[PDB]
Amino acid sequence: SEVAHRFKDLGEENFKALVLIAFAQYLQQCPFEDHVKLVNEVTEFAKTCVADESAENCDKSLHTLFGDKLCTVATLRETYGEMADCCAKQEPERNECFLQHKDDNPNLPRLVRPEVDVMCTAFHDNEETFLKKYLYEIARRHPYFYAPELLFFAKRYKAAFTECCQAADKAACLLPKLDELRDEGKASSAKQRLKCASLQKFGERAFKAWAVARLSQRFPKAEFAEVSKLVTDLTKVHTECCHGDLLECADDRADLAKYICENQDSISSKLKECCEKPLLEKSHCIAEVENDEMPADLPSLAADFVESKDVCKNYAEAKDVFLGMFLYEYARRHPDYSVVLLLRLAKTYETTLEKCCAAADPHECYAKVFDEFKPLVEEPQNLIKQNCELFEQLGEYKFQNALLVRYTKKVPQVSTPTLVEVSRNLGKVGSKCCKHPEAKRMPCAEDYLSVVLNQLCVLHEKTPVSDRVTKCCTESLVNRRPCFSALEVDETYVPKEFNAETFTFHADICTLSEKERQIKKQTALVELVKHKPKATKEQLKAVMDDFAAFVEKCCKADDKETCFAEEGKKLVAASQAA
Ligand SMILES: CCCCC1C(=O)N(c2ccccc2)N(c2ccccc2)C1=O
Repeated sequence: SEVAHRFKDLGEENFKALVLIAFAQYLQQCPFEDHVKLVNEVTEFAKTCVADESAENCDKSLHTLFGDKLCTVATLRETYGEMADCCAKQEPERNECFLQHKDDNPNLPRLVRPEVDVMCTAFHDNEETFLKKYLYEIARRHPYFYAPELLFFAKRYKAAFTECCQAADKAACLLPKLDELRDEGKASSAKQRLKCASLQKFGERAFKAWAVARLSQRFPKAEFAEVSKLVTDLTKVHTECCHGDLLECADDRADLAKYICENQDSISSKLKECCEKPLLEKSHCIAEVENDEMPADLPSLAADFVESKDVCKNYAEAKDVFLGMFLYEYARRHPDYSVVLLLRLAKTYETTLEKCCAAADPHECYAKVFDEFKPLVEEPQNLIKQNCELFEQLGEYKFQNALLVRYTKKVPQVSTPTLVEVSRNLGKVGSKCCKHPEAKRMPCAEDYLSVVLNQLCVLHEKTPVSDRVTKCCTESLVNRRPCFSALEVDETYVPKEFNAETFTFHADICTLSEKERQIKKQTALVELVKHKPKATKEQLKAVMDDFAAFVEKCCKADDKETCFAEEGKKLVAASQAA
Protein backbone atom coordinates (compact mmCIF):
# COMPACT_ATOMS: atom_id res chain seq x y z
CA SER A 1 0.00 0.00 0.00
CA GLU A 2 1.11 3.55 -0.80
CA VAL A 3 -1.59 5.54 0.98
CA ALA A 4 -0.34 3.77 4.10
CA HIS A 5 3.26 4.70 3.31
CA ARG A 6 2.62 8.45 3.28
CA PHE A 7 0.32 8.27 6.31
CA LYS A 8 2.96 6.83 8.64
CA ASP A 9 5.50 9.42 7.47
CA LEU A 10 3.28 12.52 7.53
CA GLY A 11 0.89 11.48 10.26
CA GLU A 12 -2.80 12.34 10.57
CA GLU A 13 -2.34 16.12 10.85
CA ASN A 14 -0.22 16.93 7.79
CA PHE A 15 -1.68 14.02 5.82
CA LYS A 16 -5.20 15.40 6.24
CA ALA A 17 -3.97 18.88 5.36
CA LEU A 18 -1.97 18.06 2.23
CA VAL A 19 -4.86 16.06 0.79
CA LEU A 20 -7.19 18.98 1.46
CA ILE A 21 -4.78 21.23 -0.40
CA ALA A 22 -4.56 18.79 -3.31
CA PHE A 23 -8.33 18.46 -3.55
CA ALA A 24 -8.70 22.24 -3.43
CA GLN A 25 -6.07 22.81 -6.12
CA TYR A 26 -7.87 20.41 -8.47
CA LEU A 27 -11.49 21.47 -7.93
CA GLN A 28 -11.02 25.16 -7.10
CA GLN A 29 -14.71 25.85 -7.69
CA CYS A 30 -15.90 23.10 -5.35
CA PRO A 31 -17.42 24.20 -1.98
CA PHE A 32 -15.53 23.80 1.31
CA GLU A 33 -18.06 21.35 2.78
CA ASP A 34 -17.80 18.79 -0.03
CA HIS A 35 -14.00 18.87 0.07
CA VAL A 36 -14.07 18.19 3.80
CA LYS A 37 -16.36 15.20 3.25
CA LEU A 38 -14.18 13.70 0.52
CA VAL A 39 -11.03 14.36 2.56
CA ASN A 40 -12.52 12.41 5.48
CA GLU A 41 -13.91 9.53 3.41
CA VAL A 42 -10.38 9.42 2.03
CA THR A 43 -8.66 9.65 5.42
CA GLU A 44 -10.86 6.93 6.91
CA PHE A 45 -9.98 4.56 4.06
CA ALA A 46 -6.28 5.22 4.71
CA LYS A 47 -6.70 4.25 8.37
CA THR A 48 -7.84 0.77 7.35
CA CYS A 49 -4.95 0.37 4.92
CA VAL A 50 -2.49 0.90 7.76
CA ALA A 51 -3.79 -2.19 9.55
CA ASP A 52 -4.69 -4.34 6.54
CA GLU A 53 -2.32 -3.48 3.68
CA SER A 54 -4.59 -5.12 1.10
CA ALA A 55 -8.15 -4.48 2.28
CA GLU A 56 -10.21 -2.77 -0.45
CA ASN A 57 -7.98 -1.02 -2.98
CA CYS A 58 -5.17 -0.17 -0.56
CA ASP A 59 -2.89 -1.59 -3.25
CA LYS A 60 -3.71 1.41 -5.45
CA SER A 61 -1.66 4.40 -6.53
CA LEU A 62 -2.74 7.73 -5.07
CA HIS A 63 -3.69 8.82 -8.59
CA THR A 64 -6.49 6.26 -8.91
CA LEU A 65 -7.87 6.75 -5.40
CA PHE A 66 -7.79 10.55 -5.46
CA GLY A 67 -9.10 10.66 -9.02
CA ASP A 68 -12.18 8.52 -8.40
CA LYS A 69 -13.04 10.40 -5.20
CA LEU A 70 -13.10 13.78 -6.97
CA CYS A 71 -14.98 12.22 -9.88
CA THR A 72 -17.92 11.63 -7.55
CA VAL A 73 -18.71 15.33 -7.85
CA ALA A 74 -16.85 16.37 -11.01
CA THR A 75 -19.28 14.47 -13.23
CA LEU A 76 -21.60 17.35 -12.37
CA ARG A 77 -20.90 19.42 -15.49
CA GLU A 78 -23.70 21.83 -14.59
CA THR A 79 -21.19 22.99 -11.98
CA TYR A 80 -17.87 21.81 -13.41
CA GLY A 81 -18.60 21.37 -17.11
CA GLU A 82 -15.25 20.71 -18.77
CA MET A 83 -14.37 18.48 -15.80
CA ALA A 84 -16.56 15.41 -16.41
CA ASP A 85 -14.52 14.82 -19.56
CA CYS A 86 -11.50 14.26 -17.32
CA CYS A 87 -13.36 11.57 -15.38
CA ALA A 88 -14.28 9.58 -18.48
CA LYS A 89 -10.55 9.04 -19.02
CA GLN A 90 -8.19 6.25 -17.95
CA GLU A 91 -5.08 5.77 -15.79
CA PRO A 92 -2.19 7.01 -17.95
CA GLU A 93 -3.63 10.53 -17.82
CA ARG A 94 -7.05 10.96 -16.22
CA ASN A 95 -4.79 13.23 -14.18
CA GLU A 96 -2.90 15.06 -16.93
CA CYS A 97 -6.44 16.19 -17.72
CA PHE A 98 -6.91 17.72 -14.27
CA LEU A 99 -3.48 19.36 -14.06
CA GLN A 100 -4.27 20.81 -17.46
CA HIS A 101 -7.42 22.44 -16.09
CA LYS A 102 -6.04 24.35 -13.10
CA ASP A 103 -7.05 28.02 -13.28
CA ASP A 104 -4.35 30.57 -12.53
CA ASN A 105 -7.08 33.20 -12.28
CA PRO A 106 -10.21 31.57 -10.76
CA ASN A 107 -13.48 33.49 -11.07
CA LEU A 108 -13.75 33.21 -7.29
CA PRO A 109 -15.37 36.16 -5.45
CA ARG A 110 -13.06 38.43 -3.44
CA LEU A 111 -12.07 37.15 0.00
CA VAL A 112 -13.17 39.86 2.45
CA ARG A 113 -12.37 39.37 6.14
CA PRO A 114 -14.97 39.75 8.95
CA GLU A 115 -14.34 42.01 11.98
CA VAL A 116 -11.60 40.98 14.40
CA ASP A 117 -14.40 40.10 16.84
CA VAL A 118 -15.75 37.25 14.71
CA MET A 119 -12.47 35.75 13.51
CA CYS A 120 -11.25 35.30 17.08
CA THR A 121 -14.56 33.80 18.20
CA ALA A 122 -14.75 31.41 15.25
CA PHE A 123 -11.07 30.62 15.82
CA HIS A 124 -11.53 29.85 19.52
CA ASP A 125 -14.79 27.94 19.08
CA ASN A 126 -13.45 25.60 16.39
CA GLU A 127 -9.70 25.73 15.82
CA GLU A 128 -9.55 22.93 13.23
CA THR A 129 -12.34 24.09 10.91
CA PHE A 130 -10.94 27.62 11.08
CA LEU A 131 -7.46 26.70 9.83
CA LYS A 132 -8.84 24.13 7.38
CA LYS A 133 -10.80 26.93 5.75
CA TYR A 134 -7.65 29.05 5.48
CA LEU A 135 -5.66 26.46 3.52
CA TYR A 136 -8.82 25.89 1.47
CA GLU A 137 -9.07 29.53 0.40
CA ILE A 138 -5.35 29.87 -0.35
CA ALA A 139 -4.77 26.55 -2.13
CA ARG A 140 -7.89 27.07 -4.25
CA ARG A 141 -6.71 30.55 -5.27
CA HIS A 142 -3.07 29.50 -5.79
CA PRO A 143 -3.13 26.06 -7.57
CA TYR A 144 0.67 25.91 -7.71
CA PHE A 145 1.37 27.23 -4.22
CA TYR A 146 4.27 25.31 -2.66
CA ALA A 147 2.27 22.94 -0.45
CA PRO A 148 5.05 22.06 2.05
CA GLU A 149 5.43 25.81 2.53
CA LEU A 150 1.68 26.39 2.80
CA LEU A 151 1.79 24.31 5.96
CA PHE A 152 4.38 26.77 7.24
CA PHE A 153 2.13 29.74 6.50
CA ALA A 154 -0.59 27.88 8.38
CA LYS A 155 1.54 27.48 11.51
CA ARG A 156 2.09 31.24 11.52
CA TYR A 157 -1.49 32.06 10.55
CA LYS A 158 -2.56 30.17 13.67
CA ALA A 159 0.10 31.76 15.87
CA ALA A 160 -1.23 35.14 14.74
CA PHE A 161 -4.66 34.53 16.28
CA THR A 162 -3.34 32.41 19.15
CA GLU A 163 -1.62 35.55 20.43
CA CYS A 164 -3.56 38.54 19.09
CA CYS A 165 -6.97 37.44 20.39
CA GLN A 166 -5.39 37.53 23.85
CA ALA A 167 -4.21 41.13 23.45
CA ALA A 168 -5.69 44.40 24.71
CA ASP A 169 -6.22 45.63 21.17
CA LYS A 170 -6.79 42.62 18.93
CA ALA A 171 -7.45 44.69 15.81
CA ALA A 172 -4.07 46.37 16.39
CA CYS A 173 -2.19 43.11 16.98
CA LEU A 174 -3.84 41.04 14.26
CA LEU A 175 -4.35 43.26 11.18
CA PRO A 176 -0.59 43.89 10.75
CA LYS A 177 0.50 40.26 11.08
CA LEU A 178 -2.33 39.32 8.71
CA ASP A 179 -1.29 41.86 6.07
CA GLU A 180 2.33 40.76 6.28
CA LEU A 181 1.18 37.18 5.62
CA ARG A 182 -1.11 38.18 2.75
CA ASP A 183 1.89 39.63 0.96
CA GLU A 184 4.55 37.02 1.73
CA GLY A 185 2.05 34.40 0.64
CA LYS A 186 1.62 36.01 -2.77
CA ALA A 187 5.38 36.46 -3.17
CA SER A 188 6.04 32.83 -2.25
CA SER A 189 3.30 31.72 -4.65
CA ALA A 190 4.52 33.61 -7.73
CA LYS A 191 8.12 32.69 -6.95
CA GLN A 192 6.87 29.12 -7.05
CA ARG A 193 4.73 29.51 -10.20
CA LEU A 194 7.98 30.27 -12.00
CA LYS A 195 9.44 26.96 -10.82
CA CYS A 196 6.49 24.90 -12.01
CA ALA A 197 6.46 26.77 -15.32
CA SER A 198 10.18 26.15 -15.89
CA LEU A 199 9.90 22.39 -15.35
CA GLN A 200 6.63 22.13 -17.25
CA LYS A 201 7.39 24.29 -20.31
CA PHE A 202 11.19 24.21 -20.58
CA GLY A 203 12.09 20.79 -19.20
CA GLU A 204 14.03 19.74 -16.10
CA ARG A 205 17.44 20.53 -17.59
CA ALA A 206 16.41 24.18 -17.41
CA PHE A 207 15.29 23.85 -13.80
CA LYS A 208 18.52 22.05 -12.90
CA ALA A 209 20.72 24.76 -14.41
CA TRP A 210 18.80 27.39 -12.45
CA ALA A 211 19.20 25.42 -9.23
CA VAL A 212 22.91 24.73 -9.75
CA ALA A 213 23.59 28.45 -10.15
CA ARG A 214 21.44 29.54 -7.19
CA LEU A 215 22.89 26.94 -4.83
CA SER A 216 26.44 27.60 -6.04
CA GLN A 217 25.75 31.18 -4.96
CA ARG A 218 24.44 30.32 -1.49
CA PHE A 219 26.98 27.56 -0.90
CA PRO A 220 30.30 28.82 -2.37
CA LYS A 221 32.42 26.42 -0.31
CA ALA A 222 30.25 23.45 -1.31
CA GLU A 223 31.98 21.16 -3.81
CA PHE A 224 30.42 20.56 -7.24
CA ALA A 225 29.71 16.89 -6.52
CA GLU A 226 27.74 17.95 -3.44
CA VAL A 227 25.69 20.69 -5.10
CA SER A 228 24.74 18.32 -7.92
CA LYS A 229 23.40 15.93 -5.29
CA LEU A 230 21.33 18.77 -3.85
CA VAL A 231 20.13 19.82 -7.30
CA THR A 232 19.14 16.26 -8.19
CA ASP A 233 16.93 15.86 -5.11
CA LEU A 234 15.62 19.39 -5.19
CA THR A 235 14.45 18.95 -8.76
CA LYS A 236 12.61 15.76 -7.87
CA VAL A 237 10.81 17.44 -4.96
CA HIS A 238 9.54 20.34 -7.06
CA THR A 239 8.87 18.04 -10.01
CA GLU A 240 6.42 16.25 -7.72
CA CYS A 241 4.76 19.25 -6.06
CA CYS A 242 4.12 20.70 -9.53
CA HIS A 243 2.70 17.46 -11.00
CA GLY A 244 0.25 17.29 -8.10
CA ASP A 245 1.92 14.64 -5.95
CA LEU A 246 1.82 16.73 -2.77
CA LEU A 247 2.30 13.84 -0.31
CA GLU A 248 5.57 12.52 -1.75
CA CYS A 249 6.68 16.11 -2.30
CA ALA A 250 6.11 16.93 1.36
CA ASP A 251 7.90 13.71 2.31
CA ASP A 252 10.95 14.05 0.06
CA ARG A 253 11.24 17.70 1.06
CA ALA A 254 11.65 16.74 4.71
CA ASP A 255 14.29 14.15 3.82
CA LEU A 256 16.28 16.84 2.03
CA ALA A 257 16.15 19.15 5.04
CA LYS A 258 17.25 16.22 7.18
CA TYR A 259 20.20 15.64 4.84
CA ILE A 260 21.26 19.29 4.53
CA CYS A 261 21.36 19.47 8.32
CA GLU A 262 23.25 16.21 8.76
CA ASN A 263 26.02 17.35 6.38
CA GLN A 264 25.99 20.97 7.55
CA ASP A 265 29.78 21.31 7.62
CA SER A 266 30.10 20.15 4.01
CA ILE A 267 27.61 22.68 2.65
CA SER A 268 27.29 25.99 4.50
CA SER A 269 28.16 27.51 7.88
CA LYS A 270 24.99 29.62 7.90
CA LEU A 271 22.76 26.57 8.35
CA LYS A 272 23.29 26.31 12.12
CA GLU A 273 20.35 28.42 13.32
CA CYS A 274 18.20 26.59 10.76
CA CYS A 275 18.92 23.08 12.04
CA GLU A 276 18.06 23.88 15.66
CA LYS A 277 14.30 24.30 15.21
CA PRO A 278 10.99 22.62 14.16
CA LEU A 279 10.86 20.84 10.79
CA LEU A 280 8.48 23.17 8.97
CA GLU A 281 10.43 26.16 10.29
CA LYS A 282 13.75 24.43 9.56
CA SER A 283 12.72 23.87 5.95
CA HIS A 284 11.52 27.46 5.34
CA CYS A 285 14.77 28.56 7.03
CA ILE A 286 17.25 26.74 4.81
CA ALA A 287 15.35 27.71 1.66
CA GLU A 288 15.90 31.37 2.59
CA VAL A 289 19.44 31.31 4.03
CA GLU A 290 21.97 34.00 3.12
CA ASN A 291 25.02 33.10 1.02
CA ASP A 292 28.01 31.66 2.84
CA GLU A 293 31.29 33.61 2.77
CA MET A 294 33.36 33.21 -0.41
CA PRO A 295 36.35 30.80 -0.33
CA ALA A 296 39.65 32.64 0.14
CA ASP A 297 42.18 31.67 -2.54
CA LEU A 298 40.16 30.84 -5.64
CA PRO A 299 41.86 30.29 -9.03
CA SER A 300 40.90 32.23 -12.15
CA LEU A 301 38.11 30.84 -14.34
CA ALA A 302 40.07 31.40 -17.56
CA ALA A 303 42.55 28.77 -16.37
CA ASP A 304 40.32 25.71 -16.81
CA PHE A 305 37.74 27.22 -19.18
CA VAL A 306 39.43 29.35 -21.85
CA GLU A 307 43.18 28.85 -21.54
CA SER A 308 43.46 25.08 -21.03
CA LYS A 309 43.98 23.14 -24.25
CA ASP A 310 41.62 20.28 -23.34
CA VAL A 311 38.52 22.50 -23.20
CA CYS A 312 36.84 21.11 -26.32
CA LYS A 313 37.93 17.57 -25.45
CA ASN A 314 36.36 17.74 -21.98
CA TYR A 315 33.30 19.41 -23.49
CA ALA A 316 32.83 16.43 -25.81
CA GLU A 317 33.23 13.78 -23.12
CA ALA A 318 30.42 15.08 -20.91
CA LYS A 319 29.31 18.58 -21.90
CA ASP A 320 26.41 18.53 -19.43
CA VAL A 321 28.82 17.94 -16.56
CA PHE A 322 31.32 20.39 -18.02
CA LEU A 323 28.86 23.24 -18.57
CA GLY A 324 27.39 22.42 -15.18
CA MET A 325 30.83 22.91 -13.66
CA PHE A 326 31.41 26.19 -15.51
CA LEU A 327 28.13 27.57 -14.19
CA TYR A 328 28.98 26.40 -10.67
CA GLU A 329 32.48 27.90 -10.87
CA TYR A 330 31.15 31.18 -12.26
CA ALA A 331 28.26 31.41 -9.80
CA ARG A 332 30.20 30.66 -6.62
CA ARG A 333 32.47 33.69 -7.09
CA HIS A 334 29.66 35.95 -8.29
CA PRO A 335 26.86 36.48 -5.73
CA ASP A 336 26.56 39.96 -7.25
CA TYR A 337 25.09 38.51 -10.45
CA SER A 338 21.41 37.67 -10.90
CA VAL A 339 20.74 33.98 -11.52
CA VAL A 340 19.39 34.74 -15.01
CA LEU A 341 22.57 36.62 -15.93
CA LEU A 342 24.65 33.62 -14.89
CA LEU A 343 22.49 31.36 -17.04
CA ARG A 344 23.01 33.81 -19.90
CA LEU A 345 26.79 33.77 -19.70
CA ALA A 346 26.61 29.99 -19.40
CA LYS A 347 24.48 29.83 -22.54
CA THR A 348 26.90 32.18 -24.30
CA TYR A 349 29.76 29.91 -23.25
CA GLU A 350 28.08 26.80 -24.65
CA THR A 351 27.05 28.31 -27.99
CA THR A 352 30.67 29.41 -28.22
CA LEU A 353 32.29 26.01 -27.65
CA GLU A 354 29.84 24.50 -30.14
CA LYS A 355 30.88 26.60 -33.14
CA CYS A 356 34.45 26.92 -31.85
CA CYS A 357 35.28 23.25 -31.25
CA ALA A 358 34.42 22.32 -34.85
CA ALA A 359 37.02 24.77 -36.13
CA ALA A 360 40.49 24.45 -37.61
CA ASP A 361 41.94 25.73 -34.33
CA PRO A 362 39.75 26.00 -31.18
CA HIS A 363 42.02 27.75 -28.65
CA GLU A 364 42.18 30.65 -31.12
CA CYS A 365 38.40 30.66 -31.62
CA TYR A 366 37.17 30.50 -28.00
CA ALA A 367 40.20 32.41 -26.66
CA LYS A 368 38.28 35.69 -26.36
CA VAL A 369 34.97 34.42 -24.98
CA PHE A 370 35.05 36.63 -21.88
CA ASP A 371 35.08 39.59 -24.27
CA GLU A 372 31.47 38.75 -25.08
CA PHE A 373 30.43 38.50 -21.43
CA LYS A 374 31.04 42.22 -20.80
CA PRO A 375 28.02 43.44 -22.81
CA LEU A 376 25.72 40.99 -21.03
CA VAL A 377 26.92 41.96 -17.54
CA GLU A 378 26.81 45.71 -18.29
CA GLU A 379 23.25 45.75 -19.59
CA PRO A 380 21.50 44.77 -16.32
CA GLN A 381 23.73 47.07 -14.31
CA ASN A 382 22.77 50.08 -16.43
CA LEU A 383 19.06 49.26 -16.65
CA ILE A 384 18.93 48.83 -12.87
CA LYS A 385 20.99 51.97 -12.25
CA GLN A 386 18.69 54.05 -14.46
CA ASN A 387 15.37 52.60 -13.31
CA CYS A 388 16.41 53.17 -9.70
CA GLU A 389 17.26 56.85 -10.22
CA LEU A 390 13.84 57.40 -11.77
CA PHE A 391 12.09 55.41 -9.04
CA GLU A 392 13.69 57.65 -6.42
CA GLN A 393 12.55 60.81 -8.22
CA LEU A 394 8.91 59.89 -8.76
CA GLY A 395 8.47 57.56 -5.82
CA GLU A 396 6.67 54.21 -6.10
CA TYR A 397 3.26 55.33 -7.40
CA LYS A 398 4.59 57.75 -10.01
CA PHE A 399 7.17 55.13 -11.02
CA GLN A 400 4.40 52.57 -11.52
CA ASN A 401 2.47 54.92 -13.79
CA ALA A 402 5.64 55.35 -15.84
CA LEU A 403 5.90 51.58 -16.29
CA LEU A 404 2.16 51.43 -17.06
CA VAL A 405 2.30 53.79 -20.04
CA ARG A 406 5.51 52.19 -21.28
CA TYR A 407 4.32 48.58 -21.18
CA THR A 408 0.84 49.28 -22.54
CA LYS A 409 2.61 50.84 -25.52
CA LYS A 410 4.71 47.70 -25.92
CA VAL A 411 1.83 45.24 -25.77
CA PRO A 412 -1.55 47.07 -26.18
CA GLN A 413 -3.48 43.87 -26.87
CA VAL A 414 -2.91 42.52 -23.35
CA SER A 415 -5.88 42.87 -21.01
CA THR A 416 -6.03 46.05 -18.91
CA PRO A 417 -6.47 44.08 -15.67
CA THR A 418 -3.27 42.15 -16.42
CA LEU A 419 -1.21 45.20 -17.41
CA VAL A 420 -2.33 46.96 -14.24
CA GLU A 421 -1.29 44.06 -12.00
CA VAL A 422 2.05 43.39 -13.69
CA SER A 423 3.10 47.04 -13.90
CA ARG A 424 2.37 47.55 -10.21
CA ASN A 425 4.42 44.50 -9.20
CA LEU A 426 7.13 45.73 -11.59
CA GLY A 427 7.12 48.99 -9.68
CA LYS A 428 7.55 47.17 -6.37
CA VAL A 429 11.08 46.39 -7.53
CA GLY A 430 12.16 49.92 -6.66
CA SER A 431 11.20 49.93 -2.98
CA LYS A 432 12.41 46.34 -2.78
CA CYS A 433 15.78 46.49 -4.56
CA CYS A 434 16.89 50.09 -5.14
CA LYS A 435 17.67 50.52 -1.43
CA HIS A 436 20.49 48.00 -1.84
CA PRO A 437 24.25 48.34 -2.53
CA GLU A 438 25.22 47.65 -6.16
CA ALA A 439 26.65 44.35 -4.90
CA LYS A 440 23.16 43.05 -4.12
CA ARG A 441 21.08 45.18 -6.47
CA MET A 442 21.33 43.06 -9.61
CA PRO A 443 20.45 39.68 -8.05
CA CYS A 444 17.56 41.33 -6.21
CA ALA A 445 16.11 43.28 -9.15
CA GLU A 446 16.57 41.14 -12.26
CA ASP A 447 15.68 37.81 -10.66
CA TYR A 448 12.55 39.43 -9.20
CA LEU A 449 11.54 40.68 -12.65
CA SER A 450 11.80 37.07 -13.85
CA VAL A 451 8.99 36.19 -11.46
CA VAL A 452 6.85 39.22 -12.30
CA LEU A 453 7.27 38.62 -16.04
CA ASN A 454 6.36 34.96 -15.60
CA GLN A 455 3.07 36.07 -14.09
CA LEU A 456 2.42 38.01 -17.29
CA CYS A 457 3.34 34.97 -19.38
CA VAL A 458 1.14 32.37 -17.65
CA LEU A 459 -1.80 34.76 -17.43
CA HIS A 460 -1.38 35.62 -21.11
CA GLU A 461 -1.08 31.95 -22.09
CA LYS A 462 -4.71 31.47 -21.07
CA THR A 463 -5.96 33.81 -23.80
CA PRO A 464 -3.13 34.76 -26.21
CA VAL A 465 -3.81 38.13 -27.85
CA SER A 466 -0.27 39.41 -28.43
CA ASP A 467 2.18 37.32 -30.46
CA ARG A 468 4.98 39.57 -29.23
CA VAL A 469 4.34 38.58 -25.61
CA THR A 470 4.08 35.00 -26.84
CA LYS A 471 7.51 35.00 -28.50
CA CYS A 472 9.32 36.74 -25.63
CA CYS A 473 7.64 34.29 -23.27
CA THR A 474 8.36 31.11 -25.25
CA GLU A 475 11.64 31.84 -27.06
CA SER A 476 13.86 31.79 -23.96
CA LEU A 477 13.29 31.60 -20.21
CA VAL A 478 16.63 33.21 -19.32
CA ASN A 479 16.24 36.00 -21.91
CA ARG A 480 12.63 37.01 -21.19
CA ARG A 481 13.63 40.27 -19.48
CA PRO A 482 16.12 41.49 -22.07
CA CYS A 483 13.51 40.41 -24.62
CA PHE A 484 10.84 42.71 -23.17
CA SER A 485 13.12 45.69 -22.56
CA ALA A 486 13.86 45.38 -26.28
CA LEU A 487 10.23 45.91 -27.26
CA GLU A 488 9.46 49.59 -27.84
CA VAL A 489 5.92 50.34 -29.05
CA ASP A 490 3.68 48.26 -31.30
CA GLU A 491 3.48 49.95 -34.70
CA THR A 492 0.76 47.56 -35.84
CA TYR A 493 -1.69 48.27 -33.02
CA VAL A 494 -4.89 50.00 -34.08
CA PRO A 495 -6.10 52.35 -31.29
CA LYS A 496 -9.25 51.23 -29.50
CA GLU A 497 -12.44 53.25 -29.93
CA PHE A 498 -14.25 55.06 -27.13
CA ASN A 499 -17.58 53.85 -25.77
CA ALA A 500 -19.34 54.63 -22.49
CA GLU A 501 -18.45 51.24 -21.03
CA THR A 502 -14.80 51.84 -21.93
CA PHE A 503 -15.03 52.76 -18.27
CA THR A 504 -18.02 52.92 -15.93
CA PHE A 505 -18.06 55.65 -13.28
CA HIS A 506 -20.76 54.74 -10.72
CA ALA A 507 -20.01 56.45 -7.38
CA ASP A 508 -19.40 53.14 -5.60
CA ILE A 509 -15.75 54.24 -5.80
CA CYS A 510 -15.94 56.68 -2.88
CA THR A 511 -16.08 53.77 -0.43
CA LEU A 512 -13.09 51.70 -1.60
CA SER A 513 -9.77 51.78 0.24
CA GLU A 514 -6.99 54.17 -0.78
CA LYS A 515 -5.33 51.28 -2.62
CA GLU A 516 -8.30 50.29 -4.80
CA ARG A 517 -8.60 54.02 -5.49
CA GLN A 518 -5.12 54.25 -7.00
CA ILE A 519 -5.80 51.01 -8.86
CA LYS A 520 -8.91 52.53 -10.43
CA LYS A 521 -6.82 55.47 -11.64
CA GLN A 522 -4.12 53.24 -13.07
CA THR A 523 -6.72 51.10 -14.85
CA ALA A 524 -7.80 54.37 -16.44
CA LEU A 525 -4.31 55.37 -17.60
CA VAL A 526 -4.04 51.97 -19.28
CA GLU A 527 -7.35 52.50 -21.08
CA LEU A 528 -6.18 55.97 -22.07
CA VAL A 529 -2.86 54.83 -23.54
CA LYS A 530 -4.73 52.10 -25.42
CA HIS A 531 -6.91 54.71 -27.09
CA LYS A 532 -4.11 57.21 -27.76
CA PRO A 533 -0.78 55.34 -27.94
CA LYS A 534 1.05 57.91 -30.07
CA ALA A 535 -0.17 61.36 -28.97
CA THR A 536 1.30 60.98 -25.50
CA LYS A 537 3.80 63.03 -23.50
CA GLU A 538 2.40 65.20 -20.78
CA GLN A 539 -1.17 65.32 -22.04
CA LEU A 540 -1.61 62.03 -20.17
CA LYS A 541 -0.68 63.73 -16.90
CA ALA A 542 -2.85 66.74 -17.70
CA VAL A 543 -5.69 64.27 -18.20
CA MET A 544 -4.89 62.10 -15.18
CA ASP A 545 -4.69 65.29 -13.15
CA ASP A 546 -8.24 66.01 -14.29
CA PHE A 547 -9.47 62.50 -13.48
CA ALA A 548 -8.46 63.09 -9.86
CA ALA A 549 -10.40 66.35 -9.75
CA PHE A 550 -13.48 64.47 -10.93
CA VAL A 551 -13.43 61.87 -8.14
CA GLU A 552 -12.65 64.30 -5.33
CA LYS A 553 -15.37 66.71 -6.44
CA CYS A 554 -18.32 64.31 -6.88
CA CYS A 555 -17.32 62.11 -3.94
CA LYS A 556 -17.31 65.23 -1.76
CA ALA A 557 -20.30 66.82 -3.47
CA ASP A 558 -23.31 66.13 -1.28
CA ASP A 559 -25.53 65.82 -4.34
CA LYS A 560 -26.07 62.16 -5.23
CA GLU A 561 -23.39 60.36 -7.28
CA THR A 562 -24.75 62.52 -10.07
CA CYS A 563 -22.12 65.19 -10.58
CA PHE A 564 -19.88 62.30 -11.53
CA ALA A 565 -22.24 62.01 -14.50
CA GLU A 566 -22.75 65.68 -15.35
CA GLU A 567 -19.21 66.81 -14.53
CA GLY A 568 -18.20 63.34 -15.66
CA LYS A 569 -19.47 64.10 -19.15
CA LYS A 570 -17.88 67.53 -18.80
CA LEU A 571 -14.45 66.06 -18.09
CA VAL A 572 -14.80 63.69 -21.04
CA ALA A 573 -15.09 66.74 -23.28
CA ALA A 574 -11.87 68.23 -21.89
CA SER A 575 -10.04 64.90 -21.99
CA GLN A 576 -10.71 64.35 -25.70
CA ALA A 577 -9.40 67.88 -26.31
CA ALA A 578 -5.94 66.70 -25.24
C1 LIG B 1 8.98 28.47 -1.25
C2 LIG B 1 9.77 27.72 -2.25
C3 LIG B 1 10.94 27.03 -1.70
C4 LIG B 1 11.86 26.26 -2.72
C5 LIG B 1 13.00 25.55 -1.97
C6 LIG B 1 12.89 24.28 -1.40
O1 LIG B 1 11.89 23.52 -1.37
N1 LIG B 1 14.17 23.93 -0.79
C7 LIG B 1 14.27 23.21 0.53
C8 LIG B 1 13.68 21.90 0.66
C9 LIG B 1 13.79 21.22 1.89
C10 LIG B 1 14.45 21.78 2.99
C11 LIG B 1 15.04 23.06 2.88
C12 LIG B 1 14.95 23.78 1.64
N2 LIG B 1 15.08 25.06 -1.02
C13 LIG B 1 16.55 24.83 -1.20
C14 LIG B 1 17.44 25.94 -1.35
C15 LIG B 1 18.84 25.75 -1.51
C16 LIG B 1 19.40 24.46 -1.53
C17 LIG B 1 18.55 23.36 -1.39
C18 LIG B 1 17.16 23.52 -1.23
C19 LIG B 1 14.30 26.06 -1.79
O2 LIG B 1 14.77 27.17 -2.17
